[PDB]
Amino acid sequence: SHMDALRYHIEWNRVAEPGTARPAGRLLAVISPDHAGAPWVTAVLDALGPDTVRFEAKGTDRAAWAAQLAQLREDEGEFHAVVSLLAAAEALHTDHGSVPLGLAQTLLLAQALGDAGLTAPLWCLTRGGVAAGRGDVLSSPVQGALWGLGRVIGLEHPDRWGGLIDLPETVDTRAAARLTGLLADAGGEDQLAIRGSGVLARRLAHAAPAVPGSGKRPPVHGSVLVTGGTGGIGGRVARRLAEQGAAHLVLTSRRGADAPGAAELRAELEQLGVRVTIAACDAADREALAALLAELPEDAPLTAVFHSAGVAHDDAPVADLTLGQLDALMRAKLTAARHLHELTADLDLDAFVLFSSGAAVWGSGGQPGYAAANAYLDALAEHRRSLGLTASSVAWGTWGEVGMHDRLVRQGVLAMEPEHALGALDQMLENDDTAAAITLMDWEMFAPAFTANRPSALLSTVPEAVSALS
Ligand SMILES: NC(=O)C1=CN([C@@H]2O[C@H](COP(=O)(O)OP(=O)(O)OC[C@H]3O[C@@H](n4cnc5c(N)ncnc54)[C@H](OP(=O)(O)O)[C@@H]3O)[C@@H](O)[C@H]2O)C=CC1
Repeated sequence: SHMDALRYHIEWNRVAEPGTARPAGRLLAVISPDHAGAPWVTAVLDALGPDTVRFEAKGTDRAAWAAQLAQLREDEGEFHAVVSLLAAAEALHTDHGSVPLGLAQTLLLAQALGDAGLTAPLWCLTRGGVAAGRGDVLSSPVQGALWGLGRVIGLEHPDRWGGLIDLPETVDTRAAARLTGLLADAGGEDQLAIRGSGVLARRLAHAAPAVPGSGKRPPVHGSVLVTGGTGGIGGRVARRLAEQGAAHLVLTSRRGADAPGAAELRAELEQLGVRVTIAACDAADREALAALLAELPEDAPLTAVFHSAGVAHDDAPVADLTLGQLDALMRAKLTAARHLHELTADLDLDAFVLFSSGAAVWGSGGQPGYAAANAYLDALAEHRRSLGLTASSVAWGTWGEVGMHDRLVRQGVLAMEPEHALGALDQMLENDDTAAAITLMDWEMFAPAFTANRPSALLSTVPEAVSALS
């Protein structure tokens, strides 16, 4: 339908076995020195071999790394590639409590490589940051955030970007040869997962047309929490839920009952019959969330979460983004969603819906922070599935009418009518799909623009993008 035509999903398809020769020139491996002990880090360093130059990226100091890298580059001449193992640093940064250290260090590595004039393509490796292949388990949502950042590095610095590669749990010599072969020549691919069966690469496809009933979505009832529920998209979601008979809607935001439009929204929802609670509740404050959940009465237990809290403002190009700007974009996404997961994992929820963005699914220049933050959401929904919990992630394109533009519409990410976007969301929930993008695209505008500087294997599975590029 029209609503079906907004839904896309990510799939992973088999690509060519790589060649057998390792790279001719010298690799530079980047290690986070406090987080260099995971088995897959050892296995990758052993696969790169002992002639690989090693750089320990200590702390988060862009100017000190630029000077260290410039010396390496002077002494070695041109590297074949830079292979980052920084993703193994999952612990939170000591000064930026919503930023995984390896995410901070990956940003600063991309920055310092540019500053020093190292031009060799940067490859960011992860372990468990994607769910690729039937049955695969996304074990690290934190490393999954890195993929959101990496895709935006590829759009802002295409000439010095290699790609992303997720490693299996056991990096055997077949996996190792796949890795070193890809580093020699990746066949134009740049979003790759090495698995036992072969190498897979990431693809965007139209989602299957809706099948009513197929997901056995239970009737909306009980208490439903909508973070960011006082307005834009969260408010429209709340209205849909009230139309569909919710008993009690708990709407939160930092401003709560003081939010713009909040009183009008409460009155409109109440006219439908729904009990409304509005709370001023920072979604990343764990104690406030717990207090809100403790207030729910016996007769209206929590049945669903819709996580719409978030900001996109105060992002910046990769070359300029600060760790304090990245912490502020992460906080309502990573920190808040981690708390929502931890405090509801035992409640047997009917839905746990995380609102992501096209910035995280395909990438948007100028939005590295927002891409990382929303890629963490997508990765958490797949991780939660592996635990047997419900979860979904919905990556929006551009909304019309309400919510958070001119650049994006000009690049062919067109504004959706709210009712069509909401009806596409309902199709995803009735199917019980784990992940989708819901976006109106003009592919004839989007594909040539998005690929002007480097090809995108991601879009090869969208026939409208192939036709635009013909
Ligand atoms: N509009 C669009 O085209 C798209 C939207 N999205 C995503 O959908 C979600 C909703 O966006 P939209 O409605 O358009 O944006 P709005 O700015 O209209 O709504 C976002 C809301 O989140 C609340 N919020 C922000 N930070 C926090 C926080 N730390 N704790 C609790 N609430 C917070 C805001 O209220 P307060 O400031 O009072 O906290 C507001 O209620 C966002 O997560 C966004 O990333 C994704 C793609 C596209």
